[PDB]
Amino acid sequence: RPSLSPREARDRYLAHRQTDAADASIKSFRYRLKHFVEWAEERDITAMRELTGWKLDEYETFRRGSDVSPATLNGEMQTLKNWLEYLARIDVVDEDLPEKVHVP
Repeated sequence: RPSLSPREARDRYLAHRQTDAADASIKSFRYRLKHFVEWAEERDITAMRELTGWKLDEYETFRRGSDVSPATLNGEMQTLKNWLEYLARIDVVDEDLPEKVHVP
């Protein structure tokens, strides 16, 4: 039923974690997800529920094509994974989506 755009979902998640995470962790989450929000918006993804295993794989490959180190990429995908778990809990995305996130 509920629907959130990438930006809305990103802001919601950061506020949600703004209770059990240090300021630096929130910033890290913000920096990591910033790449996803811009990518999703440019790819015309207007609602997080629109995400699929294919789109997630496209994103992973896109990031793998950047100048980021494997260690940095892993932490980025892990945050992406935790983000989707949160959204799945609040009915914003399909319950079987977070599992489709590949964390190298």
